[PDB]
Amino acid sequence: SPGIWQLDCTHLEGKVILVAVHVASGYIEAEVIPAETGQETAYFLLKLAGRWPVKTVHTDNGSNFTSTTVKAACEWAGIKQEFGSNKELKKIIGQVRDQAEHLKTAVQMAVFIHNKKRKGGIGGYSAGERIVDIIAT
Amino acid sequence: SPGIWQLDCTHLEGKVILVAVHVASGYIEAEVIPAETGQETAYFLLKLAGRWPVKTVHTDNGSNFTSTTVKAACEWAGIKQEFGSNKELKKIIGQVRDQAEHLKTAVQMAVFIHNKKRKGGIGGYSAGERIVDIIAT
Ligand SMILES: Cc1ccc2oc(C#Cc3cccc(C(=O)O)c3)c(CC(=O)O)c2c1
Ligand SMILES: Cc1ccc2oc(C#Cc3cccc(C(=O)O)c3)c(CC(=O)O)c2c1
Repeated sequence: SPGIWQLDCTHLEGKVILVAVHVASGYIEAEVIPAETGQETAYFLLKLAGRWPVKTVHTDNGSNFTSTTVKAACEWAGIKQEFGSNKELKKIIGQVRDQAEHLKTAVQMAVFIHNKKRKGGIGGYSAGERIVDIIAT
Repeated sequence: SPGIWQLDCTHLEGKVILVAVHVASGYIEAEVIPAETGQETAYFLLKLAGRWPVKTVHTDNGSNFTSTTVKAACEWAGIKQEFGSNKELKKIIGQVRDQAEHLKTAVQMAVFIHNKKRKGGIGGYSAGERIVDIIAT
């Protein structure tokens, strides 16, 4: 559906990367949070939903179900939190890592290349075009 | 054009709000930066360009032309920086300000409502639909 996302956390250089995947497009947004805090996750979701239709977020564990601020964010923005690979991100992060002082910069460079690039280098739509194409329809 | 943005800074409770406007849609993204630093502006632009086609950014003063990191961001992402109202944002910020501890949260609530809402309350497209509609074409 046009509003279905997947939310997962990954780890690099002792910091936390929050990753949202639009499941139908493979479009990603990500942020480095100082710790695995609710506030930061609530803030990330509010930003995401102001930008894209975000109707249902799927997570794989209990963490997001125990944050009072994530719950208030879900309600304010009208996001259903439901219970129940894309770390080629980390390969791209290694390719750029030394073009950037900060990890957060290298993550955003990785997200930029993930979203802009064509599948297998050539022809048809990038993840960033697919999400616009899906939402346009 | 589909890739034309406007970048301006505004101020509230002694902090800096970075605002990008997609000129053809009125779609906005914004962030509270600790100070009016280049790094923060470079980071904001890199994030923006990974999400939308960003071809030309117009600013009204010299500040962005004297940051080495904004310059490296422009080059990395392929953004032309060119020299040469939407603070109904601040009215919406006042309406939500007390639904949020942090200013950054109230800004994102304001951006969410700016982008989601219909012009004069009823009918035809929001700023968020317009930018997708323009980029789809
Ligand atoms: C209803 C709703 C929706 C979204 C939200 O995001 C936040 C937050 C946050 C945040 C992010 C990074 C750093 C820090 C810091 O203090 O260092 C805070 C809130 C909490 C509030 O503002 O009431 C919130 C609430
Ligand atoms: C080529 C290019 C493109 C985009 C970029 O963004 C940054 C940055 C930053 C930033 C934001 C918030 C907080 C802080 C902090 O240290 O407290 C830093 C850079 C600098 C680097 O990473 O080399 C950069 C470079």
